[PDB]
Amino acid sequence: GMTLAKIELLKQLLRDNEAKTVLKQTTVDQYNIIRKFNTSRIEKNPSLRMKWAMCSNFPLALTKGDMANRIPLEYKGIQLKTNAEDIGTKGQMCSIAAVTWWNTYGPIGDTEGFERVYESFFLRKMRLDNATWGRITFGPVERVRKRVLLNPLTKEMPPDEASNVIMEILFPKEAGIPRESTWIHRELIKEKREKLKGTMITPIVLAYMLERELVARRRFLPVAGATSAEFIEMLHCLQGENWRQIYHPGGNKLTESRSQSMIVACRKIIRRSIVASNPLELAVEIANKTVIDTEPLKSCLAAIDGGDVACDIIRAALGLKIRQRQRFGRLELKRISGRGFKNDEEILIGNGTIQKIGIWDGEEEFHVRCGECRGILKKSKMKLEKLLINSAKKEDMRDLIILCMVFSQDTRMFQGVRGEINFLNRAGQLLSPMYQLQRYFLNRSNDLFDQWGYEESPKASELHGINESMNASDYTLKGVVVTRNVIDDFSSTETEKVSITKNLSLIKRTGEVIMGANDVSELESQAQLMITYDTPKMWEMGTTKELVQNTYQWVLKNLVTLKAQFLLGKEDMFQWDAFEAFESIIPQKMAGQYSGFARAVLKQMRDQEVMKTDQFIKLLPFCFSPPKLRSNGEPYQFLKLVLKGGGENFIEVRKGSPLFSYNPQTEVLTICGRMMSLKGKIEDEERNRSMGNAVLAGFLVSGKYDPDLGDFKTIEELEKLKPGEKANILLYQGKPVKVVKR
Amino acid sequence: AIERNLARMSPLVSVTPKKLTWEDLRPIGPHIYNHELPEVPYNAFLLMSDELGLANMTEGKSKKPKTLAKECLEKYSTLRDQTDPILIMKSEKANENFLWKLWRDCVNTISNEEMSNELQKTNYAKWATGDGLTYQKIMKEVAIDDETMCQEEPKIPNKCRVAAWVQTEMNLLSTLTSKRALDLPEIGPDVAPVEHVGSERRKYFVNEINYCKASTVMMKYVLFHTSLLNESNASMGKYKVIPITNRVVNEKGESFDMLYGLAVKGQSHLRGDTDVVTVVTFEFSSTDPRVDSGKWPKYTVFRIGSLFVSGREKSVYLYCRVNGTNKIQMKWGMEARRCLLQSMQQMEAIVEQESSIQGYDMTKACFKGDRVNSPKTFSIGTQEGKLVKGSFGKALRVIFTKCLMHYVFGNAQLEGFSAESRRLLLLIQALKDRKGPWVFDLEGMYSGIEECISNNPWVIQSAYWFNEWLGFEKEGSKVLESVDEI
Amino acid sequence: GMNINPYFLFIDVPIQAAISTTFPYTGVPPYSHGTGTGYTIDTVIRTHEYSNKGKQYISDVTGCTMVDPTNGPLPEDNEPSAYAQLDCVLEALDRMDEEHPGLFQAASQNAMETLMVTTVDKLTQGRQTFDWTVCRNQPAATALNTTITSFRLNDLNGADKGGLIPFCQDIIDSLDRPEMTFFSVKNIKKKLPAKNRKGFLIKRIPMKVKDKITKVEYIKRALSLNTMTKDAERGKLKRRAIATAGIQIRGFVLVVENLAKNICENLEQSGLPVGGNEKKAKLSNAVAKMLSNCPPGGISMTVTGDNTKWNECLNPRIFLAMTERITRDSPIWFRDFCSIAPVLFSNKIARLGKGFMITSKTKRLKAQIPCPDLFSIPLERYNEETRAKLKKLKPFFNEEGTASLSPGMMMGMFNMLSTVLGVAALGIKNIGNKEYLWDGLQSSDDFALFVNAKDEETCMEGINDFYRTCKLLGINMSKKKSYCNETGMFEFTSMFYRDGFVSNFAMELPSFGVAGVNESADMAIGMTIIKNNMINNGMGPATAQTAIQLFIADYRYTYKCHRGDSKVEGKRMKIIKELWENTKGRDGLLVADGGPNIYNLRNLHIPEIVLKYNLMDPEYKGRLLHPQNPFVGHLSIEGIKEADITPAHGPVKKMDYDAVSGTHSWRTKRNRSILNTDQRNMILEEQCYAKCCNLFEACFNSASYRKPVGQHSMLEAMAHRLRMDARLDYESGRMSKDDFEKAMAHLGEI
RNA sequence: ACCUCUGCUUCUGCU
RNA sequence: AGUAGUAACAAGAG
RNA sequence: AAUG
Ligand SMILES: [Mg+2]
Repeated sequence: GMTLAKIELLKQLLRDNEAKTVLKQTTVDQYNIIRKFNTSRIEKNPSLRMKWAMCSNFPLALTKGDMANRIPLEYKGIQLKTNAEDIGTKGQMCSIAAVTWWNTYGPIGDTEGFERVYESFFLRKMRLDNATWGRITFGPVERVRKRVLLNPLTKEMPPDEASNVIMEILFPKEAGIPRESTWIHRELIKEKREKLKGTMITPIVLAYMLERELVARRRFLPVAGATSAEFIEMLHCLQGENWRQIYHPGGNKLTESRSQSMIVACRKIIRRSIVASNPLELAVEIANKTVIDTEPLKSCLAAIDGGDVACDIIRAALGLKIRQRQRFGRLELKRISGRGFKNDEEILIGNGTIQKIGIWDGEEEFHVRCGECRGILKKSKMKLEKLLINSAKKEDMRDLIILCMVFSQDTRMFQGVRGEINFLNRAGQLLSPMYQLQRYFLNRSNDLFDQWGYEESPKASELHGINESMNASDYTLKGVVVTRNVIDDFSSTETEKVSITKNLSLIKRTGEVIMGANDVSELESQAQLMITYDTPKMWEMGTTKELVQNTYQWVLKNLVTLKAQFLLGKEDMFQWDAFEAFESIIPQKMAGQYSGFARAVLKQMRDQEVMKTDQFIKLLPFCFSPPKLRSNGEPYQFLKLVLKGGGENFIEVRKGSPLFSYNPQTEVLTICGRMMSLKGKIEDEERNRSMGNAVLAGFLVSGKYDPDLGDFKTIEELEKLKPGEKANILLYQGKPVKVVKR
Repeated sequence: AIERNLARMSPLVSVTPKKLTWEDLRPIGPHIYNHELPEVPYNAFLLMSDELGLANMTEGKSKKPKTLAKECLEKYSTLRDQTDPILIMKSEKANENFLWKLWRDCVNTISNEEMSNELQKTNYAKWATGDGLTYQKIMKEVAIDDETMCQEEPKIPNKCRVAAWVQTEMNLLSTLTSKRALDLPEIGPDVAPVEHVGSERRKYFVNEINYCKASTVMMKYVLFHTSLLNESNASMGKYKVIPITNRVVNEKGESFDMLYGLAVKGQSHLRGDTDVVTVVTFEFSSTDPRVDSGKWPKYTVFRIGSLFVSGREKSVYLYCRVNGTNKIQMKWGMEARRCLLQSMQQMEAIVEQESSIQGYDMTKACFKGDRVNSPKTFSIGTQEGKLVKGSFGKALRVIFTKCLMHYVFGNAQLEGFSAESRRLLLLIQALKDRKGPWVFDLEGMYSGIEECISNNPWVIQSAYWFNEWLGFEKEGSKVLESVDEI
Repeated sequence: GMNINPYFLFIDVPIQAAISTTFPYTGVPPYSHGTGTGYTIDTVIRTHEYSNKGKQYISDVTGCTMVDPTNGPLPEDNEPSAYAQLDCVLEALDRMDEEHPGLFQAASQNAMETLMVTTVDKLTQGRQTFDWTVCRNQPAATALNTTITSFRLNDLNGADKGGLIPFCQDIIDSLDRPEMTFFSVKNIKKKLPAKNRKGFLIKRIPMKVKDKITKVEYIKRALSLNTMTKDAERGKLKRRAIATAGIQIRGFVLVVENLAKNICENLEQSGLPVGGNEKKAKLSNAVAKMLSNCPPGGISMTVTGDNTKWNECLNPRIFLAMTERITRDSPIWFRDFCSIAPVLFSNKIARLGKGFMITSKTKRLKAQIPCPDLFSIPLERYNEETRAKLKKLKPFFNEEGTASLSPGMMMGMFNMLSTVLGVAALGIKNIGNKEYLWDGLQSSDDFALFVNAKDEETCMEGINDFYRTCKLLGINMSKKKSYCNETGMFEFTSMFYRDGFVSNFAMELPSFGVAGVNESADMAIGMTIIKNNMINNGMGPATAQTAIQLFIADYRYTYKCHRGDSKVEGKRMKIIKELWENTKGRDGLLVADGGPNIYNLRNLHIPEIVLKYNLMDPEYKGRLLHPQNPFVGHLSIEGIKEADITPAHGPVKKMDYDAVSGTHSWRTKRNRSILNTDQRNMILEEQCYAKCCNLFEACFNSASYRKPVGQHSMLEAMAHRLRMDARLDYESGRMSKDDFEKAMAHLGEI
């Protein structure tokens, strides 16, 4: 037995009177102090100590015992270990050749149960080995710094709950007070006690590996494309800043990640195809050659029962029975009738802050489900009206009631926010506010149930009014009906009414619309699984910076034909099939006015022979959309051209921008940080050609800056001048020019 | 309360911001131009472009460095048996007799049949290493009662002018050779296409570094610092002969063993990290020290024989120098291969920025060219006051040589100089981008730069090259003032 | 006659895209030689020079000469002034509270709730600490343990109750103790007769007695900061001094820095405590926000700024007002707790150092003059610069060899509260209703200022008002290092923004070597470093594979383990070649045993034993993965998990690797320099502790993973655990009826 | 004591 | 000597 | 959408 040995050792330690006073005086907390007492020192330069110490005679220390005695004192002249004991371990000091003597002629130990301890590492190697690689492509990549999970887990738990799990698995007699985590995690504990059955690995290594495979490591990494953990563990070899590698790991991909990647794919396909001509054709064409990491898009659309709005449009375009099943966190809803509309509004929330939350016009009806509880819901804008929930478990009824309160955006839940809720990241990026409210009221809804507003219950023989404990009472919350009948929640899946038009609108068999292409979200997020387009011009399903850089590279490459058939051909150059992917990232309220302005600038350059080739490259891709003018038969005047996403995605008309810069000294164009040498494509005298001729629409250069016209004029002032008028304009910092309109 | 505290403060508390122009950019370091100051000597550890290795063909094996030097000297036995010193140049506080006795001791000890390269502690060895030169530690009362024991004035570095040999080292180390001194080990086989792209790009980026002279010098430094650290920790109270060797491979695969000299180690009981071990280095060369005698006042040069490389008669000189090092410089000499990475990445990133413009891989199309793309060329030199362009590989070799001279001539003067001139580089860049930069106190910037230019050769030649480059940037900016021409 | 110019690359490439060639980080970092007393005395002189126009007095606690620059007179020139006005600081903090309502109360409540559940063993986590009992620098868990074992001899027992608040209560109650007793070590000499010359054999043995100091001596030792030189600091020509505080200010600086961290996390302009890609995302969002807000036609500009004399020109008397302003709506006990660290920092006493060395060059003698005896020598026996410093130190020199340093925050320890003060300077945005608006970014002494105005002259007027405003809070902005250009490129904390943050591979170049933990950890650390630099710092595939080759070459030359089929010599290769001739699975050997390198880009994230487990010999994998190998030893969980790497710019960062505990997870021997000094008893004093702990983890096996909690003794818990083990042994047949009697008789003795 | 220890181990006081 | 650079090492201790 |  190993108990009487410890009692004999405790009787031994009481004779050392210093150890007796240390045992009697030091408390169990202060043990954490006296464990770290030594004569050592944290080395400020450890690489120098390793390089200096490896050249010495005996640089290592041995654990005192029977296993260090098996190493001999010398081996063929080489002195392995010495007799001088160590200060800390009180064992002998050996050379680094003693390690190789142990690996070559030492005793052979029982490594039974080894592949079950380090199973996270062998599963990592298995995901590498059973993987396949694809093409490598060169081109721009916009990486977004996102907080992602580094390694995949067996089960994601909070660190104190995972510590309770590890203490139940490894050291069960010291787990202390039992939590409720033992009953949830009983099969994981039984499995992990089966797997670590008869191993001789020390329990500190087992605890380190169990904490490695249960506790999450979430860090900020630059991510473009896939953010699931099986891709974040290969993010170093997945893509860089200027290349991408198609990769599919081993194992088996999930269903939530598959559905979220399907939603991201359908949103990108719709967001590209809306600005096209004949949008249904390009929607089906791109959707037929999309691969969600192993499998086509149609297989995910026919195998997964989710997908919000864009998935239904791509489903009905490919030909598929649509599934109108929304998922608000854990709230699985399916509509009956009613068509809301999203619009941003500055809600003044209960704790005293302003948030741009989206609210919905209309009146809607839902079949809702949470866990093993079901119900029917009916609402309007910021107004929970009716909720007939079936009877199920009490806390499942609680979760469903809280989720239906949060979903309806009812003002008794908006003003019922009294606590600490952070609607922003630590790095200052937008969190979704409704999911923040949902995660807040899933724990602390006592303010919600206090100030929600009570009423009386209907006292029919089938209905039961609810108190806060979900039992039978009458001081009930406003609008909750508990009938004992059945509801047949998700069995009434019958709508054979696809019938899409050109503009991607699911028109019913009656004749009305239920879905629209001006109904999908605008919040572009990164997919969990890698998503490929097996097509020429995959880059048209790219971000704003990638589309800008690819479009400007394509204009630069084909510059001679564009410029020659612009000087010779009149109105072919604008309506070009390579610029639809550039109008995919211009807002639809501004694109026609941008097109009229840029077309007037280029027409002004070609009519009177002043040509800046940087202005031609800059304002050529904005010309594709059909132009929209003002009411005076005049185009608009802009200082910058603002594109989708971010605040640094603008094209300055006069000076440089982040996305577009031009240097006339070195003749170097800079698109998104990449330098294209324009040396050899510009004309002869283009450094003495006037710059203010290609700045506004109908505004040439009449001469040098003169103070008899007053100060500089802004764009609203120049938009309201008479034709045949002089003005003063600052092009960039240092060049004021006197300018005649028309 | 801030408006009332700012209404009563003096108007003399201001930034006084001045708008920066090109005319405000005077040349840094005028005192390196005046000829009263002596030109800066050679103070590196080993010879770099004046080196000469005694080759000896081997069969792709390893052996003891004593037997390597013994065989390399057995081939050149004329230089080994020369026992008559022909003194050419002598350092001021040196001893030509003791350094020649130490050279004969190194030759007679590296070429016997015993396996031990220890050196006896004779009077010339004790002079060249320095024995009993440390001061005695006495108690503080015995010295407080004294009046002669004053605190010494610490030495400040000298002020030197531009020496013409640093440009010669920069020109010679960037040129290709026919030998490959790198010892790069293997990696795993390739599966992913990124690994194939990396291997194909490495077969371009590594050969250009590998054939140049600076990689041979780098490997000489690395191997000498490794063996010197091992012998400093191993045998502490012993003077040991450490041969300066390198292993080299020609264009046809035949290996050779270059022996560049011998080196004596002092008595290294190095406790602190800044404690010095004395190293007396004897190195072969073929450079006449009286062509450029302002470069070597630290070296004692003998003439020990002649060699026939193909058909011509090159003399062989021996450069003897007392020198020293510590554990920190030896550790950074072992980790001196990283001058590859800082030179490779900076060029490889450029190649990657080409590929995103073109869609395919552009390593061959930047090093050599193809049917569509022209080769890549960089402004890298100056001939008769005009520009000189070069290839991508020459720019890679130039950045590798710069990152090697950062190690070899690197002390606190180079740290302060780089950190204080980076702001001036960014100001010149802000003038080139037409951002219109403003300065608050420009003379403080120059005064903080110029206090680090004392006697480091790389710092003085970097100030010279900065003045030359700034003069080239000023005269090219005149097309920016000619825009809109009104 | 072509001459190569390496600056000419900047003709074709921009400088920000080539900035890695402007960092000489392959050279040696500058180390300080000798003493650091000159830099300490220079810090004291420069601190009292920038505040000499304030209120001078002599303290009626210690006796030292204190200077008060706060609410002193306004400056009249561009010298660095420490005369911070109190109303300006309070107006800045009130505007910061008005911009973020509820922030101060939330930060104070989170800091108070975090203080209420903090233990004393939080004070074992900061590398070196000034020990007042031996007056030296010690590890924190030995300084803390000596403080506790000396507090026990004075009826001060806030360490037994386990919380941090009773321990800090006993800390501030020891300042009222008239005498302090502690354990020190004297030496007793001993005669040994032999056959010898010049007498006998001298054996002076150091032994431990109780040394007692007075009240004011203890108060001066508690307020002391020990001073050293900053070694291996890149980017500077001349060296500087750093400080290290005692254990009796750590518990309060912990809470005040926690409170300032809770404020800094919720401010849009503090570039702290974020780091890595989180800092890059936050600053990119801030710049992209401030760039899409310039007026149409107006001019935005960016000041790349540095702060000169940041540590000498701040004040603990301003930080005291900040901890009184932030904790307005807190209970009074927390307001008394959060107002002790600026009190102990406003009365601090700088210990100078090792003194100066006087040498005789003719006689070749030298001696070390300590800091008490600095003025017990004529000043004509110093050099010019040291005599000039010793003339100016004299009105502040305490006679026991220390100096009074009342103004200035020496070396920091308030890096987030000074960030809060800089952010409060940044949030004012306008003075006098003029037509500009500023904002910016602020790390500890580093700012970047964005100004949107009409034209450039109004921008410079706003920058001038920002300079004059920062003079009122004690922020002296540097003019020899700050410059200002248009918005679109700047620099901040060695990050170079040029239309997006560019990569700077050179600053991470010194971390690419062998880290130096052991053979097992260094390979994992090296491959993790190459992987992280491929993700973060823009290293391509060819440079990553070159880094793998260079790392394996440096690894083999460091640890003396070349390939077995290579013909290198050495004491280790004689057995590596024997391993190469016995092994049939030669591709399953590790690199540390002469195996081949197997890593490439696709498998950098997998450990080496896991990559080669299905290629090993069963005898080799049995001997390498032995459960009871004598090389691993007693394991703690952070030693298995993490290792601390210091960057070239910033404090040390621990990184966590993945490795299998084999025979290559050895540990280096203990540095035996202590066997000749006077601290040999601390060897025995360690091995009296360790035995006790090595029995405790015998009885309580979860003590390595879980921190043991409890106010009872360490003997009571062990005796109860042994009694329950013996009872459940006899109630299962796993003991005898006689050995149970022996066990219970021994426990009846105990 | 041509003996022993040490190579990052800190020097307020025993001096 | 020399390394080096505002102060040290060129062995320290018993 | 998250998980501090
Ligand atoms: Mg800065």
